[PDB]
Amino acid sequence: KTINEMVVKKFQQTIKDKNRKTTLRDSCSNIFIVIVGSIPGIEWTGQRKDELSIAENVFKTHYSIPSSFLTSMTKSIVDIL
Amino acid sequence: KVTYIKISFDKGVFSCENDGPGIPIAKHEQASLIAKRDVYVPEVASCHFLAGTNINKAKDCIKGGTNGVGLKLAMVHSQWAILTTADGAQKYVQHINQRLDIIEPPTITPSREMFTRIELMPVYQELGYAEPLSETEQADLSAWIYLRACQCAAYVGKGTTIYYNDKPCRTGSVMALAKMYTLLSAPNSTIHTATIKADAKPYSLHPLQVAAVVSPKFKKFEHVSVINGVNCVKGEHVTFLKKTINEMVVKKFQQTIKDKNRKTTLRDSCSNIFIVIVGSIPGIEWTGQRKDELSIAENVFKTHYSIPSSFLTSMTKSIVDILLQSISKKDNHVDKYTRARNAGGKRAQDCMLLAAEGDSALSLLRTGLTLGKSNPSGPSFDFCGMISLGGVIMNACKKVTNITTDSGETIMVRNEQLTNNKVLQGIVQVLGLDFNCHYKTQEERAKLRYGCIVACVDQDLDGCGKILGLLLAYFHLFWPQ
Amino acid sequence: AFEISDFKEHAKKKSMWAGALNKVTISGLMGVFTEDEDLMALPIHRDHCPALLKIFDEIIVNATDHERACHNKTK
DNA sequence: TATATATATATGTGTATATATACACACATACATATACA
DNA sequence: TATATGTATGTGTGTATATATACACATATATATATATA
Repeated sequence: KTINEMVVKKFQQTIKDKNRKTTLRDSCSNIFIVIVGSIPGIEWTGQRKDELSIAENVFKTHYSIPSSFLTSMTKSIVDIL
Repeated sequence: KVTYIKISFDKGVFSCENDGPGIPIAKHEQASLIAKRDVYVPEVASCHFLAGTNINKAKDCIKGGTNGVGLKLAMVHSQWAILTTADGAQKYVQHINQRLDIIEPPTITPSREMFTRIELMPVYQELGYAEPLSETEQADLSAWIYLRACQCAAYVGKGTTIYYNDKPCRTGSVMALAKMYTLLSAPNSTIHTATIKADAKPYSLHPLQVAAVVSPKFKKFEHVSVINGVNCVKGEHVTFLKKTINEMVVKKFQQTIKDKNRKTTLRDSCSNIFIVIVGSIPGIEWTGQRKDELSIAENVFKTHYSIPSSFLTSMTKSIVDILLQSISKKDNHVDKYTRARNAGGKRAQDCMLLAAEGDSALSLLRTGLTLGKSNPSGPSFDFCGMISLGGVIMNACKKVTNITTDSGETIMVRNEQLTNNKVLQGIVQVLGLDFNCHYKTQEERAKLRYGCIVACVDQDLDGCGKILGLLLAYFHLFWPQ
Repeated sequence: AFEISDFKEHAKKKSMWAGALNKVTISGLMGVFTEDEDLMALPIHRDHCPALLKIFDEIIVNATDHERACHNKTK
């Protein structure tokens, strides 16, 4: 969602068409991400631990994605767009 | 048989009652040996983890239950609960309270009724909710349970009524479910239907019912699945349909496109699809107690099941239409239109639309509507617009067909050339007209954006006769009222 | 018939513990293959047993659990 | 906050081109919808 | 499985109706883009 919000902003900026509306699938279908680390207080949907359970706002309140990474990513994605 | 499943949700209390044979009202030997007291079967079924009739499931069994756990999960999250079950000779009432900590001895009477009822109050506060439930929590939970009941009503057999809060649940078919899910994104839409059958037992005993809608305003692929009664959200049955539809969509896209080079994948194929799949699949497994995801070899469907080709063809047709449309939608999204200040508002019916013939005519009309104090009794742009008729209007009387349907009515379907005329698209978008309306009542004649179309045309015989008669012929042929 | 099970027999019969107890199609199944001093993550387009992979996983996560538990400690 | 790019607009007198609609009718190309069947 | 059989498009002629676009040339102004300062 964070990458998508930035991608939509800069896509409407860079495009002089100024009307087209893209969503998360357009934003993200060219991305491969690895995320590694610890998150305190999570829960799972079963013993297998396929899916972690958490309130989305944990990240909205507490975490910030560095803007240099967001900018780099948005640049690559809009080039493809 | 089970002829009904009554579900209710009121003032926090949740209840569910069915009417087949009840749970055996009988002493459980091994459970009593363990408990060192008299334990009956419903107490095992409701209070003993890893216990039930599905510990040894058959490979052909299509019940969702398998673990002997679910009922005790309900009890453990209940402040109080009441299990009532009757087998035609006795009734059995047992109260199970304080998250399975207090298991009262049961009460057994004679009765000739036959049914099973679970009635309970969850621990809403322990689980994050208000006590009692707030207006929003109550409404959300009622809506969710109501949805689950509708899903049951599509999955359950045809002698079984599903009730929620005593009203019967409407949706006895996957088409009903599809319409329910798409009532807003895509009302009045086309529902592709298929019954996917298999040829070998046990699979041939369980056809999958499928309904799909295909819309350009669907942003991503989406499915609803009831499999073995479980509202699961992930499983290779979906992928079976996705891959089959995609292979056909790619074939016909390269056929229909004379570009012949572009390569589309499953996301392009399927992002405009909403599918409902309902039925039983023998021999599946899950990824946990929740049963969010079913587990199966993909080849089960490749070997045994076939999707009817009529459904595949219909689907591919709709999808390839959208594909080509999306390629050329950028050229659809420049007319000459000066919007009046009060077009489409509270005084929208006080307004005129001075449809002129070219651009020099609009120069005249814009000169005329701006005499601010040389014409104090004249009109101005507060209630007057302008638009160009583009030369000579197309006629619709030679470019339309009245086709006769089964019910005894001739519907008037247009041509693709008349549909794509840029001038008439402009005035339909400006005036806000609708083709399937008739505007007989004044409640319909106030849904427009202007009050009158006013043809400011030339007075020579060409402009006064020809294009004014063609404009009258257009409005007569589609909206004589 | 209503049956009472113990953990042992339950875990051998039931998929709720570790996933399916036979080979199924696992979406996204990957493995690491060595191609001349290069590690590549490649798809495994063959059905496998989720519970079988889970018994490796359970031990491995026990070990990484011990590692985190001890990382700010003396030993 | 600064020095520095590279693209961007408007004026008169010139050089070149593009495209939508009506109207009648003989003719050409595209199915497709059945009807015997097979 | 070939056959007709009734559907639907599709340019084309003269005399009409209403529009669209690229380029050259000088100079003053502009609005965002850019270093490196830090």
